[PDB]
Amino acid sequence: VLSPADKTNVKAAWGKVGAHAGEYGAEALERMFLSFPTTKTYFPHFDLSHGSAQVKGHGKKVADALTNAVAHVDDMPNALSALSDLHAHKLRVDPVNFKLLSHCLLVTLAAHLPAEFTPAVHASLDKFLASVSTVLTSKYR
Amino acid sequence: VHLTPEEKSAVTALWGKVNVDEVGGEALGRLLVVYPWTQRFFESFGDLSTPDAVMGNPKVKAHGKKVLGAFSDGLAHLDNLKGTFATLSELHCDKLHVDPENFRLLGNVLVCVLAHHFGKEFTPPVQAAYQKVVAGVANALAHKYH
Amino acid sequence: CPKPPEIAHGYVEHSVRYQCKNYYKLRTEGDGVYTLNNEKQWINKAVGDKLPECEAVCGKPKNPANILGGHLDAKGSFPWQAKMVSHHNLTTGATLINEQWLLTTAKNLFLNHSENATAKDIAPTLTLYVGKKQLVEIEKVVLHPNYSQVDIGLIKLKQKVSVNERVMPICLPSKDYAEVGRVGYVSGWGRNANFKFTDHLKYVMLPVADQDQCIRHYEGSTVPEKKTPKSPVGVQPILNEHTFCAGMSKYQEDTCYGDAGSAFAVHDLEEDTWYATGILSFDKSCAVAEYGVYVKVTSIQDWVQKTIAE
Amino acid sequence: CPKPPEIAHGYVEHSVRYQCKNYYKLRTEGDGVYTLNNEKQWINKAVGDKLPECEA
Amino acid sequence: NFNIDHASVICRQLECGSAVSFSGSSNFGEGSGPIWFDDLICNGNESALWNCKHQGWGKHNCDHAEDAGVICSKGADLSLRLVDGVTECSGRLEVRFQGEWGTICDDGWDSYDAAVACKQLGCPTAVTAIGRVNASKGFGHIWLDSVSCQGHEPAIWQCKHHEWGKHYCNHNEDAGVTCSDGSDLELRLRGGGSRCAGTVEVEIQRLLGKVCDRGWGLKEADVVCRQLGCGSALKTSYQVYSKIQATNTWLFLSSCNGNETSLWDCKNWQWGGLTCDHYEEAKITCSAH
Amino acid sequence: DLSLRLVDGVTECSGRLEVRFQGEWGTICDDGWDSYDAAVACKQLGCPTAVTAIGRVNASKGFGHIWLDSVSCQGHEPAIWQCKHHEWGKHYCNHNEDAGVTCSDGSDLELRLRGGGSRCAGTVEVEIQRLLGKVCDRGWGLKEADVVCRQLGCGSALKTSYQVYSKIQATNTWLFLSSCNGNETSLWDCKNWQWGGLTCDHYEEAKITCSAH
Ligand code: HEM
Ligand code: HEM
Ligand SMILES: *[C@@H]1O[C@H](CO)[C@@H](O)[C@H](O)[C@H]1NC(C)=O
Ligand SMILES: *[C@@H]1O[C@H](CO)[C@@H](O)[C@H](O)[C@H]1NC(C)=O
Ligand SMILES: *[C@@H]1O[C@H](CO)[C@@H](O)[C@H](O)[C@H]1NC(C)=O
Ligand SMILES: *[C@@H]1O[C@H](CO)[C@@H](O)[C@H](O)[C@H]1NC(C)=O
Ligand SMILES: [Ca+2]
Ligand SMILES: [Ca+2]
Ligand SMILES: [Ca+2]
Ligand SMILES: [Ca+2]
Repeated sequence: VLSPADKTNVKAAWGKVGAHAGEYGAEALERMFLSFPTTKTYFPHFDLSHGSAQVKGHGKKVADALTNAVAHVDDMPNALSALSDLHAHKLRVDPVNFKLLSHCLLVTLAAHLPAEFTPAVHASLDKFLASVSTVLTSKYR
Repeated sequence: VHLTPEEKSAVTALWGKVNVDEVGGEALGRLLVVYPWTQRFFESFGDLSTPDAVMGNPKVKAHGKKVLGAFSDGLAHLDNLKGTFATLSELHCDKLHVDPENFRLLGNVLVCVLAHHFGKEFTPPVQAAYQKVVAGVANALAHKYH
Repeated sequence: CPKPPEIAHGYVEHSVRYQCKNYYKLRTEGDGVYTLNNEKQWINKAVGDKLPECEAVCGKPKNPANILGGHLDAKGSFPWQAKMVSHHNLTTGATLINEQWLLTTAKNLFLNHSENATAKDIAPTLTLYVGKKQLVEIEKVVLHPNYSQVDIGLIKLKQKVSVNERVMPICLPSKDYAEVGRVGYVSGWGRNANFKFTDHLKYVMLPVADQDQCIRHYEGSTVPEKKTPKSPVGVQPILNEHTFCAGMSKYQEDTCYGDAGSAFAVHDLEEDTWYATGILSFDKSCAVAEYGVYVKVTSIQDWVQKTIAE
Repeated sequence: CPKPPEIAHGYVEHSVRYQCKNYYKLRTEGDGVYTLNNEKQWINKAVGDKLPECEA
Repeated sequence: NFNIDHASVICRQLECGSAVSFSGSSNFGEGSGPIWFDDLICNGNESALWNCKHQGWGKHNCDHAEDAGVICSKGADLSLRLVDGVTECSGRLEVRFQGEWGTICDDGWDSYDAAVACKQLGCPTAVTAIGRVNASKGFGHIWLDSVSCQGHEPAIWQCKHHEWGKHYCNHNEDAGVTCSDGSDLELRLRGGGSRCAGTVEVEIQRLLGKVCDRGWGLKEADVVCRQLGCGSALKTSYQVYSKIQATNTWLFLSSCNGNETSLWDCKNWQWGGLTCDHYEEAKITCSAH
Repeated sequence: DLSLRLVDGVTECSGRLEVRFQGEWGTICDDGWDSYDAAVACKQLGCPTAVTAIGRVNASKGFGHIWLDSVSCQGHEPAIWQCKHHEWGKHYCNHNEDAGVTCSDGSDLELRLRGGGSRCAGTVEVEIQRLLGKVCDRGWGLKEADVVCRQLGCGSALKTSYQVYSKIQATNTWLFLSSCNGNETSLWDCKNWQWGGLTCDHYEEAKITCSAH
């Protein structure tokens, strides 16, 4: 339920992230792996060692998808149509894991960029990530 | 038992740097604006409609001191957590009826608040120990429920 | 029977009263006074040979009331909710209509099955948990004749369930309570704000909403030619004249996954009885969309009665 | 006396009424409908503890 | 609408004592006669139910089988006692509820609660501990749990008890009390070169034990070192000159400010009733060694 | 009409599956394939089911709609179309991965070691239906490696590395398997072993030196 004032903060806050989005996504992926060990079961062949290239590579594509979603904030389900099918129909990722990644991503943004995370921005960026998780998991069964 | 000695040292170390006066008000103010269904329980604290009023309300800040101190008291001994929070858990279960999830949500917000206040020092292994601490406290305050 | 005390110059003929146990309601035409006769079988004048029946009470919980958030159900104010667990531990709710029958949605019974799976495949695996934790074994799973237009399915239990203080059926209304502004209570067994299935029953009041802005929010327009799929969650709800939409609460609370089959119960203050006005069908809105789709009970009241009779 | 027929989920409050002996008339003002109680002694509301008796 | 505080006002009118709880349907006895109050709710501030608010005056909505009844604590056969201790003022507490003897859960037990129990039993309350001594875990229903008392009360029944028969706590832990006059308590250091260095050995009512190392530190060590009259504390270890014996009872310390005159004045020190296998015996080496 | 046929295989008893339904041909996605399902498939083909493998033999991906996806069979079934399948004509797999069916009479399968000084030690090589092949070393461990040594009668297995002597010819079709208990005698006794259909750039040919070298 992103209000027009809520989307303005999301676009502005994501803009201040800049080119460091790919590294932020990679750090969040690594942060969630060690903090929630059960999450590693969904990555069978990926190397889970700290600083791995695949983790860095995966973080870049995850942040790429989110940055695409911000530019298409009005129409999210179409911009995330391919990812929704892969995450729900192929890998059958449980929806509980998405709230873990969203929390870890917010922590990474808050720690690395503390000055811009006013409480107004925190709520707006939280609602944006909740919208992404629901879209991806809306066809889980 | 629950935590390795190296993990325990870092958790106790960071808790020294904290500003108890302001951290408690910060986390409570964030939960009341991010998840706006907890404003029902805090109607005794006055106006809470707008985020600045939530942050600037003296009552939530004072209640933040109580929440933070109880967290520090819980950190005194982990195995006692069942007995440490038994007195408080009854209040949150029979009088206010606070759902156990809100304990898990407040703890998660606390991790974000601590990360915001500290920065790079919130090393991913450090937050992993903190989440294990938070999960136990949320379970301990909910184990009274039956 | 106990021997009556002896009296001087009198022969005794017996006439006993019949009363149903509490939490049940007596169903008989006569007073229930049963008179002993020469044939030794007790008879009431109006009831004749048939024994009076003790049926369940509708929608009269011992503790009356005042998911993402909501209020914890601590007093057991919703004794008609029943959890249903599928193969993969994908729990789901289900309401209790009659003493032996439950009500849910069709898509709840298609989990891990094909869209045309027969009733015989679904039956062995559905695990109902009505009451506190009382497991119940089912016998039949009836779907709607049009499962593509009304997501409703009836479940028959092997034997009747005792009506305790934590188990009570809620029967169907005689009129329609789906008028905009009618605030109703929804109990849920589904995901919470962390998307993990709730271990405690929660509930929240949701108001009914105008069914034009609900369709325009989902299907783009009320004109069939200009309808386009623009559901903000990526899944199109099943919308037709047998549905009504309920928005969020005051504190921005709604229903996420796993809450299908729950009852949109409204409190009829004049009669002090809880009536089921709608059954949650599209629960995937969570906090992204602004309207949840509920199947109207009145539209399926005729069909439900026919199935129960058989 | 034979037990009254049982009803599902229902309780039966036993009660017996005294019919006056032939050639006699009930002296007591009560009709004589005794009802079984938890204390095993049947009681009519009008006659109370005193048992009904029929006179010529 | 019958309430626990509502039942408290009721039993106060009989002037017998406090009530265990509010009860409904009058399970003990069948009602008789007309009734004047229906769905009665009371705040508890009022001295009597007559000053308490009544939903209806001169009428009752509940039938005689549904009308409530009152069970009172003084009427119940409740009597506190101590079982299996070093003396009659030490051991595991017992509460006789409904004719069945049960223990008290450890959770919520405080020094204030121990002070009330010692006053109730009858032997001096000069020094009170919150642990059971030399006793084994009992069998039965744990009638009391999370007993939170202010301390200045005549009996623990009047004290705010959570619920009669909750039994949530495990039966391994049971609340105990140590009522001492203050003369039997003694502390000594053994197994070292001098009296000021060694392993902390306690002797309460002629029972010898040790001190657990759960919260033992330098700050808590100054209290012991000062108490023995051997200056302050330097090191937590010592050099072994002889072998101390083996003891089974352990003293557990919560926290100390560091300025206390004696170890007995530290708040909430538990004597016995618990085992710390992972932790070792607490040692100390005073500066006057 | 239903008709499942093997194509692009070495023989008629092994090849990539091709299923016609409604009158249109297609291939099955490899996801959900099990050795028991392939055993049921061989019953439809009529080929002997003494040894059955889930691999696809040197066959291309082709071009066609994936009619059946996530087919789950346990073996005691008349045909695989009786087993439950995820949707009909709806798929989300990659087009390259096709379900493979290999039916073996039991005599064609042979195991040999080449490139070493003795017959007991060398690069593991598998010959199935006169098709030359190697073994990818994903699951490869010492305890499954004893089966290869035991099958050849060359005692136990000591180490995976072996001393090169002569070069070995390169092959395209590759075999790999999850794991082996070690209680068995033949490699074919290991269950759910795939024979072709994928390549290993991360992983290389498995080698062994047995004790009887
Ligand atoms: C906002 C949340 C998420 C976003 C934006 C996201 C995005 C992506 C992207 C861009 C890919 C790459 C797909 C490709 O390269 O073809 C991917 C793959 C994947 N996703 Fe996520 N993801 C999210 C959450 C999750 C979570 C929480 C999990 C597991 C707990 C998960 C499981 C996976 C896995 C295992 C892959 C690997 C697929 C492969 O290697 O082929 N996703 N995701
Ligand atoms: C998660 C760990 C929590 C801790 C350690 C904690 C601690 C405390 C403490 C010590 C008090 C006592 C204050 C007093 O007696 O004056 C209190 C009061 C209260 N807490 Fe919590 N709290 C927690 C979570 C929550 C949450 C998430 C809520 C959400 C609404 C909540 C709602 C309340 C309320 C309404 C009161 C007021 C009680 C009253 O007015 O009588 N608590 N809290
Ligand atoms: C408590 O000590 C006494 C002697 O003081 C002893 O008789 C008794 O057995 C002890 N209780 C136990 C070991 O449970
Ligand atoms: C000891 O210090 C504490 C604070 O640590 C203080 O409350 C207490 O009054 C002090 N006692 C004395 C006797 O100075
Ligand atoms: C697979 O091998 C067989 C047998 O040699 C051959 O007939 C067929 O053409 C081969 N297919 C490809 C694609 O090489
Ligand atoms: C497989 O190994 C197990 C022990 O892991 C053994 O009990 C069993 O007999 C073996 N099966 C065979 C040799 O067929
Ligand atoms: Ca305890
Ligand atoms: Ca207490
Ligand atoms: Ca595959
Ligand atoms: Ca299968």
